[PDB]
Amino acid sequence: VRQTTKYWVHPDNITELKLIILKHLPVLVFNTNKEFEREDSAITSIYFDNENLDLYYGRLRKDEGAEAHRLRWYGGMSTDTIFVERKTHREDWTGEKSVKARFALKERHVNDFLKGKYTVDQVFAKMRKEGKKPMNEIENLEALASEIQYVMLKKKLRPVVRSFYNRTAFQLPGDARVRISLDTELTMVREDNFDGVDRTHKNWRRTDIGVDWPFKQLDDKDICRFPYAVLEVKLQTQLGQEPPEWVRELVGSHLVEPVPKFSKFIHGVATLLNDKVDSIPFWLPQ
Ligand SMILES: [Mn+2]
Ligand code: NA
Repeated sequence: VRQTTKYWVHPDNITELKLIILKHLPVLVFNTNKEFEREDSAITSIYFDNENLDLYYGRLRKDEGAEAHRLRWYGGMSTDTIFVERKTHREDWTGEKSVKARFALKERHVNDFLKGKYTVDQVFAKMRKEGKKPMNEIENLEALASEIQYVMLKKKLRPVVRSFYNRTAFQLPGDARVRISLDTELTMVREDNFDGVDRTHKNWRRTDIGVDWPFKQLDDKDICRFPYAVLEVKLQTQLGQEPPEWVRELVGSHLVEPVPKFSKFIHGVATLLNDKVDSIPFWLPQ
């Protein structure tokens, strides 16, 4: 039985919270000399929606099967691998869950793929020729890309909001019973053209910013700098036990404020496009 919960952490409690967590878990690193640079912690996602904000309202209401679509990259602007991600809301007898699916795309193919000029077959031609990944897994990836490309074209999606943050991952590899992520420098940026300003110049992302937080070059109206860190806890507790004593104590501690349905996508749209949306998540006024 796996649970996921989200919390806001005041800047005054970030360090104290870090010290607690690191008592129990390692931090993941991705360079072999175990050294890291500022940009290594960067995660950037470009969320797509259409002008009616269909996907936003779907996610807000938690419609069954409501999709969010985002193009994400890790690290700095030299990163060439772009993950095309689809997150799907599920509900049934057992309760709720989130289903994530993605496939990887070279940056230079992104625009062409989103316009349906670069086909899914063309997208995976090199992967098939290689013969490294099993055929069925490839077929299932292709099916995902076709579904995503279809919705992007059918629903006329375009870039709407960017989320940026630095993420620390606390995790003892080979033990997913407990996984914790702390997100700082959380920022949402406008990518839409709803006020007539062609922010991306028809690219899939703005190019007038990189990962250079705090992004002082942005107009005030194009950016929301989030005051708190966001803590996410991913539990896999072996039935029928309870979560570890240190985890349960933490979440209930004054250090963190639970915000059940929090979503960077929803927060960004509602804050940045506040005059446009007709419904607002419940962590915001009305
Ligand atoms: Mn999350
Ligand atoms: Na490229």
